[PDB]
Amino acid sequence: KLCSLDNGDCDQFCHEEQNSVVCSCARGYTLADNGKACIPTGPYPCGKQTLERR
Amino acid sequence: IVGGQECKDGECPWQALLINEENEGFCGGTILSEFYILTAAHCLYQAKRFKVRVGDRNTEQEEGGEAVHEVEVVIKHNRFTKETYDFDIAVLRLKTPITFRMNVAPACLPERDWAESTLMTQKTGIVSGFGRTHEKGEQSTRLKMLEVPYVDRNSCKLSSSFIITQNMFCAGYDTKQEDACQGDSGGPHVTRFKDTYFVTGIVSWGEGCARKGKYGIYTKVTAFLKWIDRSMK
Ligand SMILES: C[N+](C)(C)CCCN1C(=O)[C@@H]2[C@H](C1=O)[C@H](c1coc(-c3ccc(Cl)s3)n1)N1CCC[C@@H]21
Ligand code: NA
Ligand code: NA
Repeated sequence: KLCSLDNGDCDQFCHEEQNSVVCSCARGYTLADNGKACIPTGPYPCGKQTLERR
Repeated sequence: IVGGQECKDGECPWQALLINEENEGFCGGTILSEFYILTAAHCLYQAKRFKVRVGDRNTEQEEGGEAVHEVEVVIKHNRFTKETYDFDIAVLRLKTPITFRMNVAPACLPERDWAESTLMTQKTGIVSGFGRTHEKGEQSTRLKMLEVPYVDRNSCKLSSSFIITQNMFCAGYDTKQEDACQGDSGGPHVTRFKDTYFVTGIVSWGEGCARKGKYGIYTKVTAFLKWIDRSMK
């Protein structure tokens, strides 16, 4: 499985291993249990537009 | 910004404005964290002293959410050269931390190899700022943004009267009248990936603005991701 097809299903960073892909996330996010999604740890995570007025 | 559009509320929250000995904006920056701003080293010579404003969208209105921060430390790249603008990058540490809020949030720093394979290979990035709205014009009082195509390096070099080093990349249009411009200098070039915006460039230089056969020239942030990390400790 490959990072060149749908970014390995990763929300953010994808890197290839011998047979598999490994996903990871920027600081301020935690990789979800499914190994693909990046979950923000706070209300103003990096790289997100501030569209929900808190 | 020549062409493009006004940034909508909340849509450019990583934009910073460097303000000179007048509270006049003269360059941009990008918010990286509560304490650090990314900018162009060449901006550091354009005002003897300056401060950083965040949260501003309209420089003629006191909205209420804007804040000004003093600079504690300037970390200029030690290979910056005014002659070519090679290594056109600096990080500023602020004396007091930014409080993230509406219109105030950091842009993400990507991992390098993935940035090269996945961000720099996108069709476009986004540039923003308060710079001139045409080459011989005046600065915008409103924050603007612009989608700019990535331009391949060979085309970039052929178009330019000056050296394009591997610490630079072209973006924009051959003849369409849209570009960054003076005063956007130092501000963000970001690339979107699944609704997350990653820092990919710093507005660096151009031969005029929006000229036919010329592109905007940006500092290639992928070359400096390790340097940025070190500069931020
Ligand atoms: C060959 N090299 C020395 C790098 C050219 C530098 C040219 N240049 C300046 O001297 C600076 C800066 C610039 O790009 C700035 C300028 C003009 O156009 C722009 C930009 C156009 C498109 C961009 Cl991306 S940045 N910056 N000039 C107007 C005010 C200060 C002076
Ligand atoms: Na304002
Ligand atoms: Na052009």
